[PDB]
Amino acid sequence: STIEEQAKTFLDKFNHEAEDLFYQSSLASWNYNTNITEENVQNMNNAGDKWSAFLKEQSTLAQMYPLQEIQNLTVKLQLQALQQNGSSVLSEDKSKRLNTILNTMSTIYSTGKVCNPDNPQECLLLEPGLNEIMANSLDYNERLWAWESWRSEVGKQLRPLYEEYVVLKNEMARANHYEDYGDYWRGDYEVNGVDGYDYSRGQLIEDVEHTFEEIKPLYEHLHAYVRAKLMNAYPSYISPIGCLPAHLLGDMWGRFWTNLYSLTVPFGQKPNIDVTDAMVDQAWDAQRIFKEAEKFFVSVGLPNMTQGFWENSMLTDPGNVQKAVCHPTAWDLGKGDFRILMCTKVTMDDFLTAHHEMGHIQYDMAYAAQPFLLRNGANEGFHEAVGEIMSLSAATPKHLKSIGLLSPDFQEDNETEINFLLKQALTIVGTLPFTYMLEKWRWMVFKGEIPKDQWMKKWWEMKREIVGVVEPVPHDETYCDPASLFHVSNDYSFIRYYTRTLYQFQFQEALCQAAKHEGPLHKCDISNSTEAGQKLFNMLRLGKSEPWTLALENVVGAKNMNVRPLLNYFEPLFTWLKDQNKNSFVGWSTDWSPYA
Amino acid sequence: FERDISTEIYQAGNKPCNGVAGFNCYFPLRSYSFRPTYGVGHQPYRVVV
Ligand SMILES: *[C@@H]1O[C@H](CO)[C@@H](O[C@@H]2O[C@H](CO)[C@@H](O)[C@H](O)[C@H]2NC(C)=O)[C@H](O)[C@H]1NC(C)=O
Ligand SMILES: *[C@@H]1O[C@H](CO)[C@@H](O)[C@H](O)[C@H]1NC(C)=O
Ligand SMILES: *[C@@H]1O[C@H](CO)[C@@H](O)[C@H](O)[C@H]1NC(C)=O
Ligand SMILES: *[C@@H]1O[C@H](CO)[C@@H](O)[C@H](O)[C@H]1NC(C)=O
Ligand SMILES: *[C@@H]1O[C@H](CO)[C@@H](O)[C@H](O)[C@H]1NC(C)=O
Ligand SMILES: *[C@@H]1O[C@H](CO)[C@@H](O)[C@H](O)[C@H]1NC(C)=O
Ligand SMILES: [Zn+2]
Repeated sequence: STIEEQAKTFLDKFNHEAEDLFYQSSLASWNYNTNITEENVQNMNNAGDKWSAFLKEQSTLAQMYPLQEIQNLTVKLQLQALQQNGSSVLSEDKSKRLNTILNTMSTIYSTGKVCNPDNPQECLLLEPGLNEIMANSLDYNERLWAWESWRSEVGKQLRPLYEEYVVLKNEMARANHYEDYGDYWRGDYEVNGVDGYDYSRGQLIEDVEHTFEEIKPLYEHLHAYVRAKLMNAYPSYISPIGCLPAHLLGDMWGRFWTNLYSLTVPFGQKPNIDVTDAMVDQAWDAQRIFKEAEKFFVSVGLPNMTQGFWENSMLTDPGNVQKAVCHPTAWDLGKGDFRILMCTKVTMDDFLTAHHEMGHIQYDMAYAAQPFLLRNGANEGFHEAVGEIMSLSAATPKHLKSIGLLSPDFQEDNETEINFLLKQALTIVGTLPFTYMLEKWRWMVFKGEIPKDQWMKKWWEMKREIVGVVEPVPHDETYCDPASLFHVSNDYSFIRYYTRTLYQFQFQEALCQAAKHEGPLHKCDISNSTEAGQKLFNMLRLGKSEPWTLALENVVGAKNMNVRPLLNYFEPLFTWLKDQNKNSFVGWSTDWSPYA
Repeated sequence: FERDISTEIYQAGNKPCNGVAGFNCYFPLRSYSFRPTYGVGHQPYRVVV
């Protein structure tokens, strides 16, 4: 009886019990999500507690297996994900204080309340007031006041908690044999034991730095264009070569540039392609939208889908008394059960969103035969890097005309392509430097290269260099600006979005080459391309049994991050951005600030 | 053409099981635990040969 045989015998029963237990936990959570009631809270809490206890007991039982004596590169992978000692190495007091820290951070972030001046009665939360003001309101005074209030009343409430969280995460990383908590996050991509395909955590920093440097020339052109367009709206607020103010970035943190499309449009006389009025005219409903999506999906060779999806999952807002969350969720309960939740309304936004979720569950069902511990993507970017790309390809005018939502009389003119590319760049291109510098700052804070007294003192140079953003009011170390984000308070890695953005465009080159599509990359449709469907399914079906490098080789034939598809997508756009920026300074200066 | 009804626990290790559930000694019988929401390929099937 070898050690590998014992590990396999344990893992068979572990997977068999864990599948059913996670199915029970998932159904308990789904019942609460689709029906918010007092009994469902208790049911979900009990299911979660039972699942956590079972996982902890199984991990303690499996701690006796040393990882050195398992061959086959498959059983050891499950043991690595099962052991996961994490914070349990430390004492129980340090675990409960971590739980308290996370709970208080989440509570403080959720209870963010801002009260208008001269009236301590009409206070507002993040939504729907502050969010609407940050997304649509253009007044300098109100935006500055809201930004200052949100970064003041929340930063100090978490700054000592942030310090203690950083210190204890560093202690946990040291106890788990890690250089820092940044490496703890980066450990997802690490690949070992495979000849010619090994990966290291440290190499990821260099890999992302190189691709950021190669992306850079595409970013400052867009930034200069945005600044030039904003110069016509705020003539006495932006320096000609200075950085843009923090609260004039289109929202509260400046992560997305898409909120300024109504102002930074080069051609305001050409409306975009919106066929929501069309589907209103033909009395399109949720069922018709889902049938059209299924017709699109069957065209690439994907198999049929079980009737239980239609019977069990709800796809229409109930309204009335029954209150349920409307967040788009794809539940993979396991054991052949797949559900999707939407509050479908008559809008093309829901039509585009359903393309994420239906392909998302298509990916989920691909790895059904895999062990329960390996029913995930090879990395955190493979999960729906394809699910997003089908949604992007569904917006092509060709398929819109084919399905009858757009009349054939829509003659294609190059005016629309430039506007569409600029709108896409306001969401994808702009966010890349901001995400990169935020991830780098968090990595440096976790590693400790940034001193305690200069977390913000070092914070504002990257804003002046990587993203070209300058604060409107100077702040000392008392404030904690980064703490006002969703991910930092919930302890989530922020590089996932950047990696997914990098991965989505890489697949498009292979998908369009297989489909033999000709023309611009953003007008590429994967319809009637069943060969590309088989090619993508061959990668979707591997699940977690194979390293992410092998899956990346199976689509494009590489072992490192590729940015050439990113330039290929915006290749016509970059040349035009070379034209209107010839009379304006491309870039920004780090010496001037709006507050002087 | 054989039927097994014995419920003796399988021994996956060198030490004797001693009739107690634990390391390398698991109960050989497991329950289907069927639910109406199972998939097409996981639903119960009545097989006669
Ligand atoms: C994919 O192929 C299908 C059928 O092979 C196309 O559906 C037909 O499209 C033509 C014009 O493109 C229409 O006149 C027909 O009414 C459609 N339905 C049929 C023939 O049943 C579909 O347009 C193709 N999609 C793309 C993007 O080329
Ligand atoms: C939601 O829960 C309530 C009480 O728990 C129940 O009366 C109601 O029937 C449930 N909704 C549905 C659609 O069954
Ligand atoms: C790994 O284990 C599986 C059993 O799940 C077995 O079929 C396979 O042959 C093993 N790999 C090798 C290289 O023997
Ligand atoms: C934590 O788990 C790892 C995983 O095997 C183990 O090597 C280590 O000894 C454990 N540490 C403690 C304190 O239990
Ligand atoms: C099932 O898939 C086939 C393709 O093999 C397709 O022709 C058929 O319409 C699908 N069935 C449904 C109900 O969509
Ligand atoms: C579209 O193409 C024509 C001819 O190639 C050109 O004159 C026109 O300027 C182009 N449109 C834009 C917005 O550049
Ligand atoms: Zn998703």
